[PDB]
Amino acid sequence: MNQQKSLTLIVALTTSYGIGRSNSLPWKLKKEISYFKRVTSFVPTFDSFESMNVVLMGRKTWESIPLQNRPLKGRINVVITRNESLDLGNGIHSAKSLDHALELLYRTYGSESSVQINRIFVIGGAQLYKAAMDHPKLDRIMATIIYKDIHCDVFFPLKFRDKEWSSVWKKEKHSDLESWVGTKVPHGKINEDGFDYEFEMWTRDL
Ligand SMILES: NC(=O)C1=CN([C@@H]2O[C@H](COP(=O)(O)OP(=O)(O)OC[C@H]3O[C@@H](n4cnc5c(N)ncnc54)[C@H](OP(=O)(O)O)[C@@H]3O)[C@@H](O)[C@H]2O)C=CC1
Ligand SMILES: CC(C)c1ccc(N(C)c2cnc3nc(N)nc(N)c3c2)cc1
Repeated sequence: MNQQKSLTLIVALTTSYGIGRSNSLPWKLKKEISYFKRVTSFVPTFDSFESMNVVLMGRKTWESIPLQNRPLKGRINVVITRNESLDLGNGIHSAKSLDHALELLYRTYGSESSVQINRIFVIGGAQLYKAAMDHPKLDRIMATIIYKDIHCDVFFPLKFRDKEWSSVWKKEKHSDLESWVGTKVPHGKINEDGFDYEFEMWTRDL
């Protein structure tokens, strides 16, 4: 009663795998954040009485969220840290690993609990994304590719869009992205702040 859901990773990255700078995001793309919130919050209409998605994030990512914005609303948040702890929040869940977070979640939101888990997302940062990529239950990446080599200081840890990984990681058709996300999703390049980005979905067989 532990390995019955697959994990999905969601990330916005440049073409050089850049994800962050100065402990935040090195762009401010309101439509991209709005895509993030929709994908991570979407629960099919039949289920959205009692079901919620989960966002799993590293301690530095938790600290990068503006104070007045965390925990991230309408999702079950869990912060991963090896220091139990001082953290903070709000009744905020924490765990010392991805698997400890899963155990915590299945124990807390058990078959009887009023709130039920729908999908579980890993939402960053690089260190946690590294652990997610090694996890046997991770099978899907929702990537926003940012077509600009923006200066970054933190990078996505595995070059999953590169030739060396292309027998393992496959890019899905846009209709399949829409069907998974449950809504119409812009197709191809969007321009905001004078650079182009686009939404992709990649999968790995379990
Ligand atoms: N999509 C995007 O573009 C995203 C970008 N970001 C960016 O990423 C940067 C944050 O990345 P990063 O510095 O790698 O930080 P993380 O958010 O991965 O925080 C790392 C910390 O979280 C804990 N942690 C992470 N992985 C594990 C693990 N497997 N087991 C136990 N503890 C773990 C540790 O906490 P402790 O030290 O407490 O033990 C570690 O010090 C920021 O710039 C942020 O803006 C973040 C999310 C999305
Ligand atoms: C605007 C506030 C609520 C906010 C601040 C930071 C973030 N982060 C960490 C963030 C922001 N955008 C993101 N975009 C994608 N595609 N994927 C991610 N994992 C991602 C993560 C999200 C929301």
